[PDB]
Amino acid sequence: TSRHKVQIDMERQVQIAKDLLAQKKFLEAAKRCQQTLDSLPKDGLLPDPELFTIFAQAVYNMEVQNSKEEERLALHELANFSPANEHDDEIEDVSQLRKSGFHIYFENDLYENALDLLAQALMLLGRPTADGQSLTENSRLRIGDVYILMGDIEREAEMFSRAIHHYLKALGYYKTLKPAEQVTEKVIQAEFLVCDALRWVDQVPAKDKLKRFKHAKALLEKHMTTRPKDSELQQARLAQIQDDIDEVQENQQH
Repeated sequence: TSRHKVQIDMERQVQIAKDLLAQKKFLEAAKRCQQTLDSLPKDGLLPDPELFTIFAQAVYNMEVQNSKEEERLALHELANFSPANEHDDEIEDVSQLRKSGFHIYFENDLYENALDLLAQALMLLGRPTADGQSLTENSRLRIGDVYILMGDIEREAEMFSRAIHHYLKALGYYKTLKPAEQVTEKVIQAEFLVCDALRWVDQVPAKDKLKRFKHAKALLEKHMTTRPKDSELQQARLAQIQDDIDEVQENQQH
C-alpha cells in the first residue's frame, strides 16, 4: 500500500532529522521535519510525534542562537506531590492537529511556535488507544519529557509561572512510572527545575517558595546518600537549592 511506503519514508526522515539535531544543524533538522510534515497525506495516518518534538527543539535552538489560565501556576500546585491521574485537560483532541502549512513555524515568534509543536506532540502521545486500555509506560515517559521541554522553552521565554506548571506536570508523569534508576534521575531533575524557575517567579509568596525548596533539598540529600553516578551534578543542584533558600530567607521573606 501507499500507507506503508509513507510510513517507512517518515521513519527515515525522523532518523535523519534526529541526527541533524544531534549534529546541532537546527535549521536543517527543522526544515526536514517541516517538509516531511507538509507532504504527508491528510487522511488516515497519524504522523510520528518525533517530527513535532524534533521540529520544536530545532526551532527553539534557532531562537537561542539568534539571541487557558489553567496553564499558569496555581499556588496549591506546589503542595502537591501526587502522581498524574488518568486525565490531563491539556492534551488536545487529535482533530486539532495541523495538517498543512508547517512553514508557519519559521515565522514570527519561534518560542511560541516550538510550544505549539509540542502541544501537538502531547496530542499524539496522549491519544487514547483503540484497545481501551490506559496510556503506556513509554507514552507517559515521553509525555513527561515533552513537559520538561515545554518548561525549558517557557523558562527561556521568561514565562516562569507557565514553566513551573509544566515542570510539575512532568514530575507527575514520571511518578506514574515503574520505579527505576532512570526514572529516579528524571524525578530529581524535574524537582530541581521547579526550584530553579521558582526563584524567578515574583507572585509566589516567600513562604511557599521556602517549603518547596526545602522539600527538594531533602529529596536531593537523600539521593546523595546512595552515591549516584553523577554526584557532582547532584552536588551542584543541591548547592543551588541552598542559594535559593538563602536568597528568599534574606531578601524576600521580611
